[PDB]
Amino acid sequence: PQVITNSSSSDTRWHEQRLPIYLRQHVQQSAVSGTESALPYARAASL
Amino acid sequence: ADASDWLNRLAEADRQNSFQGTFVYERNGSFSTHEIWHRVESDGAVRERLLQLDGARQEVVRVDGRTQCISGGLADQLADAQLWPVRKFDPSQLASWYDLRLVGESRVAGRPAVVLAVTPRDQHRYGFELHLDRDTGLPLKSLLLNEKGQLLERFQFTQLNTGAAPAEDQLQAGAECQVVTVAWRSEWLPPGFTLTRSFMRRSPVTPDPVACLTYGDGLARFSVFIEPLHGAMVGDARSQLGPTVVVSKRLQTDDGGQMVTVVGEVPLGTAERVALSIRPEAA
Ligand SMILES: [Ca+2]
Repeated sequence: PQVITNSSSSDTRWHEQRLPIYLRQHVQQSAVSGTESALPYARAASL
Repeated sequence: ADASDWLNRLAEADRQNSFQGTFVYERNGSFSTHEIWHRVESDGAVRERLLQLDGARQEVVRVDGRTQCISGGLADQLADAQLWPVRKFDPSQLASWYDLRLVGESRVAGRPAVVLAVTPRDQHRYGFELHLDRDTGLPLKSLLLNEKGQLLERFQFTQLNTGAAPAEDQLQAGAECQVVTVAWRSEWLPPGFTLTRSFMRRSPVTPDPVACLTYGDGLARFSVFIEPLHGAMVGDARSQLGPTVVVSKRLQTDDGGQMVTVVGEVPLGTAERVALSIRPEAA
């Protein structure tokens, strides 16, 4: 979501294109990991 | 431990009860409501359907742990390979990493419950307040708490009809539900975290391979991503979405540097320490 860091040749722009995707991947993956819980699903749905 | 007994009970509740219910999931910036239909078949297999009730019609159907179908919005970042369920919830070893204690009684969704505190034995993970249904052992309410005891997320049933098996019509999905080793390691993990998956993906923006590692302690999970920098001087980054932290740290290497991103439902410090500890495998 809101990517945060500043002023050292490391644009948020570089991070912006990546971080949200990686975040989504972790959450979604947790959702389909086979756990009996509805909670990982809920987290993924919240995105 | 009676607390251990409750956890054991929670662990098998899924296979011993058929039910329907509605629940809320809330975190900073998100409030959503969902429906669940769960039937234990005559052979003991679990068939379950989850449906988002507000906003878009997100949905998943699972049959004995496998995802039968899943809405697009829930799976855009999953390759079919990733469709594996790594594991079954096992509470047996959880006591090593968390202190389990019954702390009271409550009433949730009109049902009596016992309150189980799941307290971290260290600073590397988050605790839970679990309200377990007396009749079935199902989790009526789950609160994820940070170090300061602050609420990171709320999962709570508003209505739960137990015993009763959902009809076949209810288990059926809508059309929105779509029918469906890496050379890196961590030199530090918090106690009880273990590698659950390892795979390669492509960078979202360049042709580069990105290494993916997933770790879990039985309750919490974090994922690690290692992406080549090709000599770019990119600095660190941080984010948070409810209980999920994101930390990115540059790793100096002999191959142009790498960006190491750690994402998970763990404290910021833990993610940061892990990110700093990722190393390439050596010849
Ligand atoms: Ca189970």
